[PDB]
Amino acid sequence: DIVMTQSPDSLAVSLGERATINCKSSQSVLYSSNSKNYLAWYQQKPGQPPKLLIYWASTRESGVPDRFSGSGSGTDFTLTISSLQAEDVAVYYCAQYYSTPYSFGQGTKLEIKR
Amino acid sequence: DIVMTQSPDSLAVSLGERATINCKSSQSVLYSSNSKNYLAWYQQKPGQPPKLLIYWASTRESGVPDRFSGSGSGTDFTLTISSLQAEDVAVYYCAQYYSTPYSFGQGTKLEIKR
Ligand SMILES: [Zn+2]
Ligand SMILES: [Zn+2]
Repeated sequence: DIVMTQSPDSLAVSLGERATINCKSSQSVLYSSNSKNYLAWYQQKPGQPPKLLIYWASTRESGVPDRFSGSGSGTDFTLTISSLQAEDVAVYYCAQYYSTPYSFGQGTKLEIKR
Repeated sequence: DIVMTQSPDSLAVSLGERATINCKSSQSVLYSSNSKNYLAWYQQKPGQPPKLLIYWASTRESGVPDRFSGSGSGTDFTLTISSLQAEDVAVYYCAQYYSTPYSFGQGTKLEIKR
């Protein structure tokens, strides 16, 4: 399976600050036939299942705020939250749906200082 | 990682018929401390990313119709669609979020005869 490695494991920050998290895939998820990145980000709030946040590396899922921005390509991706809000506190996972079994990184937990 | 094995690989059916698909995990996803099954089902329509359908083995995600029913426990789960509708045609994946890396089965493609 393709291995997804994220960093940092956990990120502490205060409300309103910018947050950036990285993700690297053991092999490229950029398909040479259509130039699309089969890379998604899922948001997992405490005690909840992972919910789709972003896909195609940079496309936002219905209902996701503009403050969330996915970028990167090939094997290196990044999720950026320009100004972290209270409702954004959760563990974020990058995942590849390039080839089965689709796989997840081990996540980055975003907390608010304390 | 926990291995998720689904069956059948593909299921053909006509509009309105009942559809049942199975999923087995290589190890139990029933947590003995709270008796919850960290098992979810994701729906992947053609050309789209996997979207949350059911979690906690039987709880429906916001917006999911009553015709979808998740059941099972431990290592054996089942997704049942009482009367398949046109919009339900897609590949369904079971996934465990019991322990990282969260993993997906290789899916079951539901098609409408032809
Ligand atoms: Zn592997
Ligand atoms: Zn394994």
